[PDB]
Amino acid sequence: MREIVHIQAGQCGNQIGAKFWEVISDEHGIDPTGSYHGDSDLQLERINVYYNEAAGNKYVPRAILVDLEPGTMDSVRSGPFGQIFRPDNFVFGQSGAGNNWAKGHYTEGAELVDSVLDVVRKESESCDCLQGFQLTHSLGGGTGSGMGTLLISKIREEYPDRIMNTFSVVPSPKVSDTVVEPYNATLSVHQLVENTDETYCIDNEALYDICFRTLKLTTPTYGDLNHLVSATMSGVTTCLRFPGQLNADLRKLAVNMVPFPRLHFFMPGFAPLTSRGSQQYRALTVPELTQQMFDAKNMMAACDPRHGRYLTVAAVFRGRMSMKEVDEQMLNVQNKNSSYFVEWIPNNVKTAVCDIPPRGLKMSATFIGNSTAIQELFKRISEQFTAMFRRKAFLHWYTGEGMDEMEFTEAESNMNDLVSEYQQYQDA
Amino acid sequence: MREIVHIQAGQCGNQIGAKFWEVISDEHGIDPTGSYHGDSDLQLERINVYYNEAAGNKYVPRAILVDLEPGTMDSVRSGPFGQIFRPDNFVFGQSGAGNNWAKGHYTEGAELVDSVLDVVRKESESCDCLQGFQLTHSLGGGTGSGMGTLLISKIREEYPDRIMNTFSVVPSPKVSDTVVEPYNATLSVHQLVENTDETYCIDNEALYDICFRTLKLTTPTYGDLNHLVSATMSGVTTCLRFPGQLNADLRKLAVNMVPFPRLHFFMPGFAPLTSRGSQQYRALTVPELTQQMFDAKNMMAACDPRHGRYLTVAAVFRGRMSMKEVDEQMLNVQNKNSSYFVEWIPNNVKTAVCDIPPRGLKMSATFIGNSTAIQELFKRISEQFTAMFRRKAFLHWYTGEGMDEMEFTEAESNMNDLVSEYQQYQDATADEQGEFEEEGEEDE
Amino acid sequence: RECISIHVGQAGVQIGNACWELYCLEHGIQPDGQMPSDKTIGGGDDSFNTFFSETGAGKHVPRAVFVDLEPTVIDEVRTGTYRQLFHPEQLITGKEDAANNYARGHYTIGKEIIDLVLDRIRKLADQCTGLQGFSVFHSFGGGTGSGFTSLLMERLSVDYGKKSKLEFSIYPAPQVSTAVVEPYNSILTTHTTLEHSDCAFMVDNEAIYDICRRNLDIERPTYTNLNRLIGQIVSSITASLRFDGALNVDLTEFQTNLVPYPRAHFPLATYAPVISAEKAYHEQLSVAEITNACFEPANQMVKCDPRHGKYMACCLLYRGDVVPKDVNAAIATIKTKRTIQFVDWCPTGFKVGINYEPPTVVPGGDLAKVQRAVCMLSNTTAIAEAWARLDHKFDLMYAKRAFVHWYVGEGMEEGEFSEAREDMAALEKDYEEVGVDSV
Amino acid sequence: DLLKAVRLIKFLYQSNPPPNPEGTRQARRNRRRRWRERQRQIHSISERILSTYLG
Amino acid sequence: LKAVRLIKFLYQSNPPPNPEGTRQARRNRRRRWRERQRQIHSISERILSTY
Amino acid sequence: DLLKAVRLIKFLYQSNPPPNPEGTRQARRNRRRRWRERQRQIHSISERILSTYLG
Amino acid sequence: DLLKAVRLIKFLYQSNPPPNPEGTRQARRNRRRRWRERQRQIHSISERILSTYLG
Repeated sequence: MREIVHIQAGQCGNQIGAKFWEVISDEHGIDPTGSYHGDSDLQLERINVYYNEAAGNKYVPRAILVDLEPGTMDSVRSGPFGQIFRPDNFVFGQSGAGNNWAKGHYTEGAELVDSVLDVVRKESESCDCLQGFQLTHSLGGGTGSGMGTLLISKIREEYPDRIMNTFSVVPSPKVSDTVVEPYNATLSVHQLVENTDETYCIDNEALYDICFRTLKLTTPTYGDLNHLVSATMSGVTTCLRFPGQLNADLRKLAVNMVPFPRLHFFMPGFAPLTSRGSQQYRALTVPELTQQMFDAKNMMAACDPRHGRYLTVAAVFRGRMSMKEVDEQMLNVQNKNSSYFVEWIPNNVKTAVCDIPPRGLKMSATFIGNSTAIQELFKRISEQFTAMFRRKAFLHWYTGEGMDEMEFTEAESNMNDLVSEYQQYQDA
Repeated sequence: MREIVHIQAGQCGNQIGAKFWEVISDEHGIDPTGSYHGDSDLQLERINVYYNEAAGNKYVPRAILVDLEPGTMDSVRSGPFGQIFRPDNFVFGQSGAGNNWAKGHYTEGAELVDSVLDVVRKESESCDCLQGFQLTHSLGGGTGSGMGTLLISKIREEYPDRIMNTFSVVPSPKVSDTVVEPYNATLSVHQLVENTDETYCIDNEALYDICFRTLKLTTPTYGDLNHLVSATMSGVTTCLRFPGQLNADLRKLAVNMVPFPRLHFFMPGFAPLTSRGSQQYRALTVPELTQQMFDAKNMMAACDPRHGRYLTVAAVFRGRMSMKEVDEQMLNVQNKNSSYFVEWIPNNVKTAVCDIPPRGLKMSATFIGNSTAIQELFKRISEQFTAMFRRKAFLHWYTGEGMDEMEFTEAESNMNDLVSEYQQYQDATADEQGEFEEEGEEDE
Repeated sequence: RECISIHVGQAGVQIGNACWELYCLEHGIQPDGQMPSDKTIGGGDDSFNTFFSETGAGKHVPRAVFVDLEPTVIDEVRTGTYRQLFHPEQLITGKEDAANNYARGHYTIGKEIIDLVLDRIRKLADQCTGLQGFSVFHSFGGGTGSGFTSLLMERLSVDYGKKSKLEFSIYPAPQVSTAVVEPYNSILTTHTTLEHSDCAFMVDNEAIYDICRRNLDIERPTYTNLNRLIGQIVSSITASLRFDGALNVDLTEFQTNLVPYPRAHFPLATYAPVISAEKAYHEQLSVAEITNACFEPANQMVKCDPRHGKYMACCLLYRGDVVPKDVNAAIATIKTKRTIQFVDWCPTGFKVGINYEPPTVVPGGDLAKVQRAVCMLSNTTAIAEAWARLDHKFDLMYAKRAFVHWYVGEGMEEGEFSEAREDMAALEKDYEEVGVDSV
Repeated sequence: DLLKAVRLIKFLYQSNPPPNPEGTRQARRNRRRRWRERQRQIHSISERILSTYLG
Repeated sequence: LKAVRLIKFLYQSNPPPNPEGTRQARRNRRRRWRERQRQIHSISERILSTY
Repeated sequence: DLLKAVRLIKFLYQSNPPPNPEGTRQARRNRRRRWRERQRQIHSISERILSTYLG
Repeated sequence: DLLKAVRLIKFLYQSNPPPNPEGTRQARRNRRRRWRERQRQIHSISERILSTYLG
């Protein structure tokens, strides 16, 4: 009736996916044994959306995952639910990553992505029907950007009438193993802006900025970082995986949120900023704990309350609270802003109060929405590009395999078009 | 009223034929003393299928175990049921086995297999009603495969218009340490495509793989693995072994299993995972009996339910329970995956239930079912035949008495023309939605 | 006195099965099949209990059509309070729906399902010959919505000659809505399905919101309340056909009484003597307040000022049930002294209609026992602003060319949107040219 | 004048493969999708060559 | 030849009418434009589709 | 083709005006885009004459 | 007009060989990278320059 696949990638996308399904099975508890731990027996359809049929009421994901560094996945296979996966995900080798964008983009990945497309093709039809693709994809490594871009391309020529869910980690000046990542960014979203349906500007140095400064956490590690981002995107996709009365479907989300179908970079924030470490243990009521919904300095993107131009919002609650206070809070935060009074955006009243039982909390407060601060994120990406490229530095690492300069030139033409269009929107 | 009698051809065939006739006779009990052992006289014709009456109410086979190296026939024949035969059999000569296909097929004709046609002319004449005869054909070496295909080629002229039971044994290259496997086996199955009626290609390779990698057996000898294949073939032969509500002759089932009579390659499994070796005595009741029916573990092939387009499945349930829940679970397995949806002969299942137990575990089952993941098996054998053919590899003694390049070229061309037609039938979905008339009628 | 209704969209099927459950509960059509008042199984066909057909050996079924591309809606209907006596052979649904838009369900993916439901319509059209229009349930963006209707109204007006019909357009409410592009599908639906129509009336969910939260003092905006209220209103509308009384005139008589023009086409359904468990307890019912409370702004489906709202017609519907004596007393107590602002150069004859044989009130709902009905089907020429506000928002959002790219590659062109704007501007400016009072 | 242009559009008709009974049920849907996409572009080109040449 | 002469002859047989009146018939005039251009293109593609 | 292959080249050469403007977002960004759509059809028939010179 | 154009078709679209599936993955990868640069540099710049040749 409604099925979503499980394709992952990268060396960081795979581990954030491991944490993702760990924390979204935290409220499900689906055992890997076969004792049939039912979360809710009326939710056979809403376990079948993600955990698909393999036996009699044994529901497992469409578990296929690929990378050339097997140590990370062999480490995360010994997790809480790290063994409830089909013996078909193990499609890989030992060629190495090396933070090489060309080998994931052009040379090494072209001999291995055929097996991945074959297994997703032979796994897609083994259900009622196909509805959605999803991917936890990263840019911190080298291979992941290239093979994710080529996989999105191949699913464009192979499955055009299907949505794909593309998580995308933005580069970071604060945590970085190698620094070539401006080149890993300027020719990754060069075609991703016209290849996929919806994307995410989950940042990394704004994310570390809110992890360090505005939370005062003594854990600058990938552990609590993955905990926070997995909780945030779990609160995001809880709406899509639990359709109570609202939280419209896949193309329906693309219908009401995407004008000018390149401007599909919505920024997922989260209100209470609960974190393993310093914790606040009161029942989160609506107004004074959903007051962290509108503040632009409290999300996974570098923004500004006055230097910001929103044109869509979304809020999917989880507690059994009322909606009058939600509506008056929305009225205040939507009538307060002078720059928000533009000729566009007549109606974005989509807000959910669905009774979904959470993992450690009892409610939630999620933000999903576009802005023009993604333009200044791409502006600092562009200034890193000018720091790295204006003397053609470090291009000998990558030009030997299959690349040249004119792909970068058309990428910069697309960046100039994006900057010009978003500046036109800012002064419209 | 009905007979199917015993004959053997294969180095790894005599042992498995003896043990298979033991395990189909282990619950019936015909003794070689000279007196009858009646405990259940509702299997009179059922034991007459394999053990024919030649004395005063004594039912004996026509077992002709023929070996060119008769040491195995000298050793293993003195069993409990291994001496109750008509003694004019086991015609043998010691000209040699040598693991060679060419000299076994070519020069050893008038030495032994002419006496084999004479003795099966006599022993199929002095009985009641023939419907063929049984043989556990083995590709362990060359001489056994050559004599098996010689017997098939001679019985397509002895009694041409008659369905006759033909088997095969897929060898185990992990265990069979011969330096050249794929010549005799591939050219033999090439001949057997256009020379037979049915092939139950039971194996020793994937069963070795599952007993060494899943069953955790430290002693993978031919004995307990022969017990495994004997239980599997017992579950196969339950259609003719037990008198049910239909008492289905295998003459009907040979026409039943073929959609088109060229292609007759599928192998069974054993769904409830019998415990030869690692042992258990639990009663395999219905939901654990059916839960392991669609598995990618037990089936004796390269397991791939994803690469599965099955044509006709049948599981004999001699466990004493009704078939309503069995048919409901059958519908659940039928519709829960889209790989099985092919929609030719839309009632392509069978549920045959008897009440005669095979062994002390009273309620259990097995798996027989049409096999479509055999394309990778055929490729895995054929391309490593062509691996050692390109450089005229291993013509040390496969330069036979009569050798041509046309025979090998036509062998590989018809191998290509069966694997390509098989992959054309595994594709080209010409019944589900692949026509032009599902989307209206006019789309230019 | 026979008609077969079709329903498309998720909310369309919701109001359809709610209203049919109310019908079967108020005629005594039990889930046992038969009605226990007489000895005919399944239902009946005598004069006004005529929503059935002799399908089996006297077996009668509540003939209706429930269609939506999303497949789970008919499953959650079929496990409702009227479980197994819906039709096991015409509940036709697709596999994947259009998912909250217009173009895909109309042009591309519905093009192989339009002929299937057309064949079903033909098979039910080979049945009993009673025909007095249609009853089409749809919305603007609920389920498939506009995608089926925009094609099937043209198909009905070309294939089935020039036969009359009637449709139900659920006017949306952005405070409880689920989309943003509702101006686009609203303007497209309004240029397509209204010019190929015979009768229609638009019901606003925001009007239900106003009469619930602002006039009844209840605190639950759920679609179950909307379904029950629509069941009550459409049951009161259909009760003229459903029960025979003094002026038991047909729906054909109503549609040949109401509509003046192809463009001047829509009424203002005036029924707000609002009731629940609160506003039905120990009150007194009279024929003055329920009739004096009609022209006021906070009683209307579409918002209009009473002096600025000009009644081309002032048709009325009564559930009666006591006497026609008090109705023909209120024709002088209320209706005769009506010098209210009217339309120039048109007759000023007020119409009343009483239909006896009470439809039973909703069981297990919220409202207590109530008697009267003031379903005054007037019309208003000043509802041009009620779509001119949507045209203004569509102008302020359409110059930005938002959501155009989802509506380009499915067959249409920008000329279609320009034509839709032209059609609604033509309708509005025709109302301020000759609809609003002129010389 | 455009009698070769209608042969060009008949070659666009001739760029149509068969609907492939030897074609996976996911794949000839893709053939149909690239078909309808290319005749969307062909209809745009057709109203181009209709409107432009009339002047 | 005669086919393209027919098609352009029908193209020039659809003139733009004069704008006059209180904007009643103009919408029917636009509808006549768009429809009749659609079936002249249909006749064009049918004629060049047989050939 | 092979002499009519340049006849579609003179068809593109014949009826391609300068992009004279008509309103914003139009006639220099989308009529230019339908001209590039014509060019991508030309590219497609170039990779399809790649395979007719094969035969 | 036709000279450089049609003779450039007659050379360049006659200069595309099928790949070699025989051989190990290294030489196949080299032939694949030469293929995916060869057809891109045959279609892109050549139909760019036949696009902007003189119109």
